Amino acid sequence: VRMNVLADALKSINNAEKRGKRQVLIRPCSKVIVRFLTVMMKHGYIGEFEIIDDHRAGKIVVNLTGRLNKCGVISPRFDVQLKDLEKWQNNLLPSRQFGFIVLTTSAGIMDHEEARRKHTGGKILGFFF
Amino acid sequence: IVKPNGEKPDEFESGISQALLELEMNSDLKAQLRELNITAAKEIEVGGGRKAIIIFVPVPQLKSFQKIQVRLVRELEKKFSGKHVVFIAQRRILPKPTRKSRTKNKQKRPRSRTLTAVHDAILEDLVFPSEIVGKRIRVKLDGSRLIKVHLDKAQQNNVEHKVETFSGVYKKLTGKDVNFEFPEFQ
Amino acid sequence: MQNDAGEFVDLYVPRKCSASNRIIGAKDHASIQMNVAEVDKVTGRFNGQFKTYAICGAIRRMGESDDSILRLAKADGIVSKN
Amino acid sequence: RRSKTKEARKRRE
Amino acid sequence: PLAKDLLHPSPEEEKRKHKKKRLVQSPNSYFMDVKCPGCYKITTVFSHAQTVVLCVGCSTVLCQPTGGKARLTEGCSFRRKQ
Amino acid sequence: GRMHAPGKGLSQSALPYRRSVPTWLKLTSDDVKEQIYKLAKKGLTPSQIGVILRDSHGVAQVRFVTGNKILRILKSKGLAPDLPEDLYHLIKKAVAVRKHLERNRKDKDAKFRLILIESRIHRLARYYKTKRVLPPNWKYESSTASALV
RNA sequence: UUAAAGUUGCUGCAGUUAAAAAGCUCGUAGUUGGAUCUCUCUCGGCCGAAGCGUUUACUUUGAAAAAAUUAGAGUGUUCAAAGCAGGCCGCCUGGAUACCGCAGCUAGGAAUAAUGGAAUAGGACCGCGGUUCUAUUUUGUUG
Ligand SMILES: [Mg+2]
Ligand SMILES: [Mg+2]
Ligand SMILES: [Mg+2]
Ligand SMILES: [Mg+2]
Ligand SMILES: [Mg+2]
Ligand SMILES: [Mg+2]
Ligand SMILES: [Mg+2]
Ligand SMILES: [Mg+2]
Ligand SMILES: [Mg+2]
Ligand SMILES: [Mg+2]
Ligand SMILES: [Mg+2]
Ligand SMILES: [Mg+2]
Repeated sequence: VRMNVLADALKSINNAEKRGKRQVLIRPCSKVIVRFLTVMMKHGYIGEFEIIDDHRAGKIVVNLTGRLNKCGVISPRFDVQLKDLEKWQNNLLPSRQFGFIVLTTSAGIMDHEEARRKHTGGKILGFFF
Repeated sequence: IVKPNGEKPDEFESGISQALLELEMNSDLKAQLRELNITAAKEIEVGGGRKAIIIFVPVPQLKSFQKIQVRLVRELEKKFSGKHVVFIAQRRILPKPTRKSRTKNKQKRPRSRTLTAVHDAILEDLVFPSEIVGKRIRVKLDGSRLIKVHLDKAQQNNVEHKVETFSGVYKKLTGKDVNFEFPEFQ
Repeated sequence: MQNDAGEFVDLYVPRKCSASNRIIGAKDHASIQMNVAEVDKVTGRFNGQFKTYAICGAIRRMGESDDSILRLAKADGIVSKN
Repeated sequence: RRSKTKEARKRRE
Repeated sequence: PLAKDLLHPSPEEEKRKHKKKRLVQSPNSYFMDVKCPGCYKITTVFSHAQTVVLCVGCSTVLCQPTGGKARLTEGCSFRRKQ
Repeated sequence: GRMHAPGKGLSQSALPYRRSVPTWLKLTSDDVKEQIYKLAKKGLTPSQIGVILRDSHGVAQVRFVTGNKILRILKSKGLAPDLPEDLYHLIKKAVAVRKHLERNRKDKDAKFRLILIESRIHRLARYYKTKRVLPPNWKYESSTASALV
């Protein structure tokens, strides 16, 4: 059945992107999906989005800028040490120059970059570029 | 006719309870108003200095206040002249249990008392003569939020002169930014 | 793009589609740079002014080059509301 | 116990 | 195609989407208010009604159930509610 | 999909957004509860009751009006099924399939559907055992099946 | 024997026709699992000892992790592989540092993921009553 809603969300937006669509309807939504999208949004890869609140689970409608090539998830969530991070990004990202690994950490959800700053490890969620 | 939990009355509470007394003597509602009480009251600034009255009632009496709410608002308004009077139930917010705690936690907190639930019962109450239709949380490119709230289109002419008063009210208790729209229809 | 010193090191700076924002390829010959003219609002004659669009070859096959041209025009007010 | 709480409920009610 | 307001659908269209796939899920049935002609009495009924319902005093049979909606007996007026 | 069938389909109810009891409804919480009580004393499951109210009495969801969900009302007032009414139904249906299955031995299909219905029984049961609605010695047994219903 | 081998594939391969998906369904263990919830009193000089908060996993931090080897400083073995030496006109110095899976300790963090807390209220929190028990002070000491 449906497990890992995050995965299904980002598949959907990545597809609506390759299709070159303007908006997306991604459902259901999560307090995780939301903070992920937000971290994505601060760097601009996406745009503003709006949460249709239904009495059950969310739907989220996302506005889109062509700036997103790939958006992905890594299942299972792996526990990523600080020391490991390098390896991870060097595997995942197109370049040292750009793109992000998003992890949840004790601090909050964030970018590999910002966590490097805060000196925290955590679990991997996904990545984008 | 006021019963604060902290047990100390105020100057707003004084005239407002007195207003209710006057509505017990001079109005058709006497029995109901005898039964009921209010816990608290406030005044605030919204929409270019326009003034709003906030009336906190004890929760189990709320659905009773809902009976007479419109009449009460007319009369209590003309007693207080131009102001906008809105009723909100007094709500317990039980702090989120953490790894660091004493035992203030013996039995678990019920969903009913909790941040999100309360903010939505507040929102529920504010608009009272209007139902709530649908609610849309929009996010700014900033990372800030705003909440569109949809109301019954039938009750429109009833509440549509208030509107931005709510927007101020909600902001002062809750702390979020809210707009109000009347949908065309379904 | 820019090195540390701030020079632009690049052969050329490619144009992105106006509709869908993809990069228009060095050799993509299905691409369009379309010129739409501006009238004088009093007369209805031609100014010498124009607003320009680009559309990559992807969107042309999908046929939705048309839709996008259109709502681009609306966003420029070259097409009336309704 | 059961009887005590039930009777406590009727006597509180 | 490539431009749609998912946020503001046309009400026409939303009457046409399936009851779970609307932007927010809306029941397709409504409570109706039935009056058999020879009686004064008002009854509240469900639009899609299983069982069979009755006006008490006249033993008037209000409706037969069917697959989708209950079909009321002839001459019997009804008013959808709000 | 369906758990035991190939078929995958959409048939359900969608509850309206508004949880507020509408205006027209003239019944109290308590009126409805008395209604419920006598309707259970005519020996009906939760399902029955709910639909009955929905049809004649204009109660969309008993839940909204009286604040509690149906089965809790009945179990608080003490009139409740011993075993949860669905598990009841499953067992009755399983019984029936056996009763026809003794006389027609040559039927393979019925024999197979029996196994399905049984497996469903056990999943359900073990659910009611982890959730303590059943004494955890409780066991579906083919022979005493006829009794429980 | 290692790479080449993305020809053992966790990263990372395949399974319509090239090698390959079970005749079909039920099914226990196994793996996997939807939304949802923003710390406090007894002692000591307002702060330490005393508590606990449901418990874990995850994470960061501390201390412990034999030397040799490996990574890595210093040093013209005449160079280097080495060695741990040397260097100044009796003095001046070296002989560092990192890494050390997992397990086990330590102190922060509370996002994620488990898990618990009240449903015939044998629930919390209040203070009032009885019944039984027994420790010890006190009636200048002993009973
Ligand atoms: Mg199955
Ligand atoms: Mg090899
Ligand atoms: Mg290799
Ligand atoms: Mg191969
Ligand atoms: Mg062949
Ligand atoms: Mg073959
Ligand atoms: Mg096959
Ligand atoms: Mg199993
Ligand atoms: Mg989950
Ligand atoms: Mg060593
Ligand atoms: Mg070495
Ligand atoms: Mg360790």
